[PDB]
Amino acid sequence: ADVNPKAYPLADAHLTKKLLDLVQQSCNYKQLRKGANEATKTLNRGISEFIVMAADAEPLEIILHLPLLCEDKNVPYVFVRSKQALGRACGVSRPVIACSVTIKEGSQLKQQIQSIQQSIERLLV
Amino acid sequence: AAPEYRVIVDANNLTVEIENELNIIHKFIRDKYSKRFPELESLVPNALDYIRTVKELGNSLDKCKNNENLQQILTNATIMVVSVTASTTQGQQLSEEELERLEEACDMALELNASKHRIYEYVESRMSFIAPNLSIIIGASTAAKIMGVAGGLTNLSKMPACNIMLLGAQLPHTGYIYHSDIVQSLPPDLRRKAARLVAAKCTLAARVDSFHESTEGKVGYELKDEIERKFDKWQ
RNA sequence: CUGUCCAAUGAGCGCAUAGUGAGGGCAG
Repeated sequence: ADVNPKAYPLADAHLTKKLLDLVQQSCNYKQLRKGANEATKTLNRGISEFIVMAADAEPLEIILHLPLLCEDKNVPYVFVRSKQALGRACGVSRPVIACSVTIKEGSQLKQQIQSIQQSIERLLV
Repeated sequence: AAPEYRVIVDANNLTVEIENELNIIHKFIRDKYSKRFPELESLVPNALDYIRTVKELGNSLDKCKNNENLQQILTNATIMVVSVTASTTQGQQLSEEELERLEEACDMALELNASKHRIYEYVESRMSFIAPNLSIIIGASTAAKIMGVAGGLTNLSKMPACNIMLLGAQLPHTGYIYHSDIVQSLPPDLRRKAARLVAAKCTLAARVDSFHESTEGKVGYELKDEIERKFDKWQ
C-alpha cells in the first residue's frame, strides 16, 4: 500500500526486519531512546547513532523536524510503516512514532550499528 | 531579518505594559473619586466599567438612572442599585479643579484602552496566521510569548515538550504554559499536570505549524478538544 | 500476582529543571 510521499526514505520489508531487530537489541543493551521528544534530545546532544520513525504517525508533521535535525547533524534516519510495530520493538505496548539508537561505549552492537547505518545511507538519494 | 514574529512578540508585550498602567490608573481614579461617591467601587467591580461610569456621572450623582449613555455601560439592575446608593452617598461635590483632573485621567484611560484593544486584535490576527494551530490551543498571546523566548516557530519546533513547559519560568517549574488561560481555568490542584498536558500538545501543534499545515487549525482544534476532554475526566 | 482503564502523540517525578523518561488509576 501507499505511504505519505513525505515519509522518505521508507524501508522495504527486509530492512524493516533488520531495523526492528537492532532496535529490539538496543532496547536490551540500553542504547535506545523512545519517543519523538527523547529522540530530539539525542540529536541536539550529539549522541545519536541513527533515527527510526513510523510513517504511520498522524499528523506526519509531528515528527518531520527529525530529518531536519538529522541532516544538519549528519545522522542517518529511516522510516518503517508501522508505529505499533515500532512500539513492540521498543518494549512498549503502545505505538512509538520515533526512536533513537544512541551511542554507547565499547558497544557489542557497534558492528551491527555500522552495518545498519550504511544500509540507510544507501537509501538516501 | 525583520521576521514578523518579533514584531508581534513586542506588540504583545506592550499590551502587558498597558494593562499595568491601566490597573494603576483605575486605582488612582477610584481613590480620587472616593470623595464624590465612595460606595460606587463596590457596585461596579469591572475597572473599565467603573471608569466609564465615573466619567459619565461626574460631580452630579442625582438622576443617574435617567442617563441614556450610562444605560449603555451598566446593567439596569446595577444602574438602579447605584442610583439608590447615590441618593444617600456620604461624599461632597468636587472642586472644579479636582473634577477637571479626574476627567483628564479618565480620558487618558479610555484612550489607552482603545489602543490596548487595537493591539490585542493585531496580535490575534497575525498569530492566527503565524501559528494557527498553536494559537488555537493557548491563545495568540501565550503563543507569542513562547515564540519570542524560543526565537521563532522553527526553533520552537526543534524543542522537546518538557523544555517547552519550562519557557518563561524562573509554585515551582511554572512558565508561560502554566500561566496560560486554558491552564488557569482549572482548580490549582490540577494545574501542574494540566500544564504538562498542554505543553505536550502545543509541541505537536508547533511542529505542524512549522510546516505550514492544517492552516485552518483543524489539528489545533482536535488537540484542544482532546485536551478539554481529559480536563472533563479529571473534572 | 490477575482482571480492567490510562500511558513515548509521554506515565510518574519536579531548583539534575533548556530537566528527568515508564510507568500510573481502579478492582479482586
